[PDB]
Amino acid sequence: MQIFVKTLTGKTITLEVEPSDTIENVKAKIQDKEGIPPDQQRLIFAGKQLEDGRTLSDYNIQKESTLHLVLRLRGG
Amino acid sequence: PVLTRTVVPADNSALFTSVYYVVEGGVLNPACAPEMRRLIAQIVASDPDFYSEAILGKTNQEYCDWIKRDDTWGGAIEISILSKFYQCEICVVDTQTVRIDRFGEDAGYTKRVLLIYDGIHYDPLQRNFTPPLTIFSSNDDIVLVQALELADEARRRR
Repeated sequence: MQIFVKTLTGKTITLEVEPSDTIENVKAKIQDKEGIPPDQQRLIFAGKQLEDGRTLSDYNIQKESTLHLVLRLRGG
Repeated sequence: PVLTRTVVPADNSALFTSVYYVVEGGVLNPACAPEMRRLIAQIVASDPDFYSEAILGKTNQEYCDWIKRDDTWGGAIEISILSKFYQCEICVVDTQTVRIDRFGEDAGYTKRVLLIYDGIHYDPLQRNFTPPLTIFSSNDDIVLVQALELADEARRRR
């Protein structure tokens, strides 16, 4: 199953996975690809934030669907 | 030439002050922050489809009041917005993982500015030689490497 992830920077990341991986494990595969720490990631799909400890396809995420990465990076 | 960090106050507005400093040519002024906050809310309010509750984390109006506060931190949302506004590539180098996040990499702008992030605070980066250089060619990839070295030297220190 192949998905696309569009980041805040504009980059479109294509992630190789299966519809029974944890969201915290998606953040693990994302970190193996972009070096972004999972504790800075916020995954979102279909106007809904994805919660850790849950599988994809639980929210109708099919192959060739587009999910969203929002970096936190708050700093003052 | 050498890449250096310029220290801006950690008064909750460091992101705004750091951005202002590098787009404006090496101008340090923590007063730009309210109008920079006001711009942001202005942009976010004008498109509640793109800046929905999911993307933001709060509701679109709730977020606009939040970012207007003087004690609330800017993050990647503000960077992305500012990037589009200043028509610039804002590159953020992390001291914690020594990595670069290029905001606006997909637009093809003619300039890029560099910020340094340590998890709670932003500082701006500049070149020294003669006034400092803060804006660079988006084809200048030596500053990218120069910043990494800088960030990693920081990382060592911690």
